[PDB]
Amino acid sequence: NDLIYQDEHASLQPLEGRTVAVIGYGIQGRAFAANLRDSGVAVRVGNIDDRYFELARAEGHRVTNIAEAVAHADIVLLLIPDEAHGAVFDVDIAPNLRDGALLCVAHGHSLVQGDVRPLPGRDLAMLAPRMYGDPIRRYYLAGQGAPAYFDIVADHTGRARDRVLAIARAVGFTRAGVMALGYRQETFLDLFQEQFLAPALVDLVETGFQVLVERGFNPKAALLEVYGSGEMGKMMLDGADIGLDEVVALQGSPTCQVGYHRWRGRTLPTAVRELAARVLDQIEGGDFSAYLKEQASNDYASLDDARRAALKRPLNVAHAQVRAAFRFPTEAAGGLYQAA
Amino acid sequence: NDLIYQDEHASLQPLEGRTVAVIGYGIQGRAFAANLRDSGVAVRVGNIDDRYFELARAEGHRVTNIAEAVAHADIVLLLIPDEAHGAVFDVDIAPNLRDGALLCVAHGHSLVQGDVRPLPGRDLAMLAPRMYGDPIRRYYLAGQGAPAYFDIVADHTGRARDRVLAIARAVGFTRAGVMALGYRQETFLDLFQEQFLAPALVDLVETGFQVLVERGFNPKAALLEVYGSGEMGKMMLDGADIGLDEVVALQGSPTCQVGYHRWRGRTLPTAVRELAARVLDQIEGGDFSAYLKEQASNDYASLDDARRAALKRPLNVAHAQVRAAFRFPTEAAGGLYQAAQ
Ligand SMILES: NC(=O)c1ccc[n+]([C@@H]2O[C@H](COP(=O)([O-])OP(=O)(O)OC[C@H]3O[C@@H](n4cnc5c(N)ncnc54)[C@H](O)[C@@H]3O)[C@@H](O)[C@H]2O)c1
Ligand SMILES: NC(=O)c1ccc[n+]([C@@H]2O[C@H](COP(=O)([O-])OP(=O)(O)OC[C@H]3O[C@@H](n4cnc5c(N)ncnc54)[C@H](O)[C@@H]3O)[C@@H](O)[C@H]2O)c1
Ligand SMILES: CC(C)N(O)[C@@H](O)C(=O)O
Ligand SMILES: CC(C)N(O)[C@@H](O)C(=O)O
Ligand SMILES: [Mg+2]
Ligand SMILES: [Mg+2]
Ligand SMILES: [Mg+2]
Ligand SMILES: [Mg+2]
Repeated sequence: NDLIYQDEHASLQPLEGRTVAVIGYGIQGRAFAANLRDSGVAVRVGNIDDRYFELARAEGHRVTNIAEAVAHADIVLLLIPDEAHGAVFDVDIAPNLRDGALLCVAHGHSLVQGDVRPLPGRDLAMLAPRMYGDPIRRYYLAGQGAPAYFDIVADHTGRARDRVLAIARAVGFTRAGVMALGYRQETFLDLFQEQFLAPALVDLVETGFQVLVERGFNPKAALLEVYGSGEMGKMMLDGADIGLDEVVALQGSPTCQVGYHRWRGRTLPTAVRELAARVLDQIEGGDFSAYLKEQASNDYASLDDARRAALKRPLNVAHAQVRAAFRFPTEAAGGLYQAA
Repeated sequence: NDLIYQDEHASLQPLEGRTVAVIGYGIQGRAFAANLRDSGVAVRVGNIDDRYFELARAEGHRVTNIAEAVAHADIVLLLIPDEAHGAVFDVDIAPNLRDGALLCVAHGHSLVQGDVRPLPGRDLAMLAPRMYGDPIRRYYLAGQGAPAYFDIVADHTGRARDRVLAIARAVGFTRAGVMALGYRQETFLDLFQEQFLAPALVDLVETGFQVLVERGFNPKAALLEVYGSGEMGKMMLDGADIGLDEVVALQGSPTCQVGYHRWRGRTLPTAVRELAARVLDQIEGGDFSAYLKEQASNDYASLDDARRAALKRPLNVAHAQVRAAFRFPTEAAGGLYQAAQ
């Protein structure tokens, strides 16, 4: 039966007179640092010599190299890409982590691969948010939060749990709920969402677009209906709240509801369910782990090629034309990560 | 080449001294009425004797039966279920529509089936929002809007276009963009989104859940990842702005981006593409229209059974357990349709 912490199950008392080193200032790193600072937690950023170092400085943080940040920290949050954990842990973190210090990862992958390991007299934990940085930041400023999974991997102090949930409360995850889940299960779940579900959702959107265009439909209109209007995104996000079938029952015309229920449960052949199983096998069996280590060569050169190639896919060409001709409701993001 | 109207291409001048009758006060009707009123447009609500009649009165509208609303209107917006258009048009609208008055539908279906037809001396148009009511209302209050398609079917007055785009501006669609598209194409596009894409997206999420749970994954965790956390919804909504592949390039860890690009373009067998074509054939060929007419029997008895059955699917059982255990960042939808500006 599930262990789920909300605000009444956590306090910031464990962070009194303690310094948190946020290692990295990327998607997660920047949100953690901003939210920790605004919660009145003593925070510093450890970063290599790149644009993220300069960004952290521009946003008013105390920024040093990783080793110096760790040496002056009671809690260390390793929020850099997972493939870089091994080298940074061995060289920068392990030699500099004080007696009784807590190390946290936001993904179980480095723990699964043994790249991050328990150290004598130190604590090791996972606090893995179920959301990217901008929403974590916007939710936090609105007195809300995103969910997270946590796992106490090594508790040598006997205070690891209090300190992890104090970080979770400070960054706002306990406003949603922080559930106990093994780092191994989090890794496979998380990679499954990225490798099966996200690609398949976009593949299906893209399939809808290309079929409509092949059948002589206005390409701007095709793009808007399949996602460009924000309607399908809105359905899915409202669905997260009240249920996906429920959203259609609440917000769909009777015409829409009859159409939806005609094909609901009938659209996908068994081959999709089998592909999902295949993706899980690759994740659980080390095939993906090997693939990711290869792809991280030449600083993710192959990924840079894939990102640039995707921009010329018909869906993405059609998107650029639609977004040039239709204004989308956005929010000003200027100074979003500056002190509140 | 596409004809797209934004604020600078429309004005409220055509609505000066004119009354709009909003027929229905449902998902679309309530948002149209709220936004029109807030934009300074004289609005009447026409409705049968049901809860929507009472809600419209409670929210401070002038509410009568449909015939009386039409009789006292310059512009009539028929915002009731599409299968009800034919009878309401024949009995309530056609006999009571003033000379030079405009009738608007928000879906091309009744126009395709011949249930709504041009009337001598009157205008007929489609203004079809690409969004449901609550977002249309929320966007409006933020100085934003949702896109729409429009079509001028009949233009006796020679001012049908001016008046339709005036409505579109008052309800906020011109803040996004209002594109010219034929009612027939709008019908087929709209039904395709509802019958292929929406079912397929939820089937995909449900398959994700089923496979994780069947292999011993925590059901709450499985539910949260496939949509319950709001992450996939946020990805698709941010994707609407900057692009779906671009959201991953911007917001995904390198671990995430390498995983995504490994299977992107490779997840679906050819059978999914073929089913999309089949759904489009059923829509274009009259089969769905016949199915919808049959389904609208006993006031949508089958739909009521399907809605209640869907509550008992494992995904929806898991959803209720997750939502009791995790607090979701919602917006107080209470007060949404209260008078503004
Ligand atoms: N729901 C959407 O988001 C959406 C999107 C764009 C287009 N549309 C179109 O807008 C129109 C209205 O759809 P909706 O989703 O708002 O519907 P809805 O189910 O919310 O409509 C309910 C309203 O219709 C009235 N009504 C129901 N049956 C009636 C009957 N037999 N006679 C008279 N009035 C009756 C009710 O009294 C109530 O006012 C349709 O043409 C639909 O295709 C809907
Ligand atoms: N991105 C998300 O939304 C998300 C969600 C939950 C969990 N996570 C986890 O959070 C962690 C950070 O992911 P992210 O998406 O924020 O990453 P990111 O790509 O945004 O990380 C960029 C940051 O990492 C640093 N960095 C990059 N390569 C480095 C190297 N070789 N050595 C040292 N520092 C290096 C950069 O200087 C910068 O500060 C990962 O473990 C990831 O799995 C990410
Ligand atoms: C909410 C749906 C998907 N709308 O786009 C309308 O077309 C409808 O028929 O309900
Ligand atoms: C944004 C994604 C989908 N996150 O959920 C993270 O797990 C990641 O690895 O990026
Ligand atoms: Mg991840
Ligand atoms: Mg994730
Ligand atoms: Mg529709
Ligand atoms: Mg629609």
